[PDB]
Amino acid sequence: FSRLDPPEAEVQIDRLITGRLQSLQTYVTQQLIRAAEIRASANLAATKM
Amino acid sequence: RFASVYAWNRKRISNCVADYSVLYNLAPFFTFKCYGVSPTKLNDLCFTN
Repeated sequence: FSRLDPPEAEVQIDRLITGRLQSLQTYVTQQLIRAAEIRASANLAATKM
Repeated sequence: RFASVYAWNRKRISNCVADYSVLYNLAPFFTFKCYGVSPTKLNDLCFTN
């Protein structure tokens, strides 16, 4: 943004933001599966206790 | 005089202050197409070589 023209700049950061956006989306996607796995372990732990 | 297209020349420029406002005051230009940077923000950077 210190070196690009304002016609091309939002196209460039448009192609830049969505990569980190899908990276965070995949991060929370694995986080939900991990949370489900530890929840299934925690119900078993509660049953054992 | 300018060098021919088969045997052109280089000119290493260093250790100055570069101002590109003097570039636009030459002639009606055929083109000013730029690839890596913008023509407007050219006067806000420092160059290695």
